[PDB]
Amino acid sequence: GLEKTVKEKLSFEGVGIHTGEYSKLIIHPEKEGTGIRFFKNGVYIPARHEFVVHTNHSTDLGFKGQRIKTVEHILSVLHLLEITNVTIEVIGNEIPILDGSGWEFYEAIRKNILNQNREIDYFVVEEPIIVEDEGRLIKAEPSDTLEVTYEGEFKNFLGRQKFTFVEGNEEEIVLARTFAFDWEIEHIKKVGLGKGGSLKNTLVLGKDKVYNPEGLRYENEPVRHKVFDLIGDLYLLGSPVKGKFYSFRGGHSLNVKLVKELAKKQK
Amino acid sequence: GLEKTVKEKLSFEGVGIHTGEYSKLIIHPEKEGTGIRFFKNGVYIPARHEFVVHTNHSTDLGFKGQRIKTVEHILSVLHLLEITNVTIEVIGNEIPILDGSGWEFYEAIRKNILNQNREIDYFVVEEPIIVEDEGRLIKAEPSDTLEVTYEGEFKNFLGRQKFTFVEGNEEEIVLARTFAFDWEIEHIKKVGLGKGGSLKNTLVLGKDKVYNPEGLRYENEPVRHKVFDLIGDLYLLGSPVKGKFYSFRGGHSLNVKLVKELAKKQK
Ligand SMILES: CCCCCCCOc1cccc(C(=O)O)c1
Ligand SMILES: CCCCCCCOc1cccc(C(=O)O)c1
Ligand SMILES: [Cl-]
Ligand SMILES: [Zn+2]
Ligand SMILES: [Zn+2]
Ligand SMILES: [Zn+2]
Ligand SMILES: [Zn+2]
Ligand SMILES: [Zn+2]
Repeated sequence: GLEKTVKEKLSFEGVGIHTGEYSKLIIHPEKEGTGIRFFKNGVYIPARHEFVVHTNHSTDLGFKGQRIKTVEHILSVLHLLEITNVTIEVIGNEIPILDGSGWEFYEAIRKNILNQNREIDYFVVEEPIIVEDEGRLIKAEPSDTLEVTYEGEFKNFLGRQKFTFVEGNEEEIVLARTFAFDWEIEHIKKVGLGKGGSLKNTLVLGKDKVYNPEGLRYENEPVRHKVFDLIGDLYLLGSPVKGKFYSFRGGHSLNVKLVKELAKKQK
Repeated sequence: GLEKTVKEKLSFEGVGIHTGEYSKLIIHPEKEGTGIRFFKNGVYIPARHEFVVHTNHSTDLGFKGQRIKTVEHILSVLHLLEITNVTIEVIGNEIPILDGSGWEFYEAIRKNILNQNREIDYFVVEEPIIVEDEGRLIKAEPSDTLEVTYEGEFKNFLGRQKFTFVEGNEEEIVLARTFAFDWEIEHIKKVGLGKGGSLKNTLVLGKDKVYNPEGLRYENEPVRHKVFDLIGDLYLLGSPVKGKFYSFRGGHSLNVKLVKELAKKQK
């Protein structure tokens, strides 16, 4: 397809799920070939793997002393809509989490796409590749269309779940919310994170219960969310991706590791 | 002691722990013999047991179609400081929870006490009384000073703990925050409550862990808070109380039941 940008600037504000501080982003249009980049305190941070500075509990980008936490969701939405040229100005030190999914981002951006003149130069997976890490594993291989499957093995009532995204089913994942198990909340808060978390932006699961009064949007919302996360991290390759991926218990760390190795192979 | 009121209007505001709505209080000075009462939408609601309408998860009052939720903390502070004549005007449906303790209420009211021209007519427990409820038990008996002990038998790391308040040690209980076990969060939310709860106003305990990063102010903060709640519920007797109390696993429901039976015996 053609490269895209936004008809007019779009802005979102709220709290960062980790910083707990006010956060707001403004998406501005950019000419062809610009790519996706963030702007914070005078510094431009390209949405690329080389600028990753943290992958525990979120994917954070940094450059010249300026860091932006949790870019996975806004990037996932941009990847799914194939938005290729925009400048995301950031107020605060993290992207607003909103309700924990990509819904608000998706609905707003979707109705404001602007086709540009230049066919997209996709990052095409050319050969099979596999990165592993303590049971966790992610595999990628050639495909004319983006296809992402996430398989989880949970230690709670969820047990083993599996979900697969294919082009055209964007709406099956942009609603999946961020999630966390009660037994990991203590740790997250202890290490200086999750300061903005709440039942309003996070699905909290117990060994055999869902804390949120609204329950799950889908019986497999967690794995749908993981697919969403992976699509966001994959966009750090620099351009829309075309390949088939299968992630088994993967996380941001493994996702980024995969992205870096795919990049080395000069696809 | 002499009856007391505040020197001038005092105001407080914030989210209610249950309604999740923003509320505001205005404590108005009153003359001798007025008593403690709330005021909402033109209606006066005496801080007395006959007006209790709910005791699950909070003590709520109502009269003529006007309801005010969670009056136990402000009433406890007023009881401890012996404020006997004031009108608590509430713009909203619940008393602000603030940090979950009585600290802010205590600090402000304590610096604005106005002794009045009348000796307090204390509610004096005349004879021993006991109220029970499936394992839970509260005992009351004659005493020249207000003495309140609470014993908890918790199903988590807290185990069996005990705490005793005696006159003069007010500062040992006005800081103890509201608490709840993680296993009851799901329930509270599903029954339309705790809409304004968070780790900022609630101490969340697990089977053997404290979720809040700040931890506990006291190894027995929970029983201290239970003592604080009971002293608040006892003020529903209509006037400062003189008696020795022992509560084993009590809650608002059992507290109010004790108050009602004590009032019947006109003890
Ligand atoms: C891997 C992503 C982890 C995101 C952690 C979000 C923090 O969890 C919470 C849930 C509910 C309430 C609170 C609170 O502080 O009241 C915090
Ligand atoms: C004694 C009655 C207490 C009622 C409050 C229950 C505590 O609720 C929460 C705690 C932490 C986070 C949340 C949230 O919604 O993120 C809600
Ligand atoms: Cl209930
Ligand atoms: Zn701007
Ligand atoms: Zn961690
Ligand atoms: Zn995510
Ligand atoms: Zn209940
Ligand atoms: Zn309380």
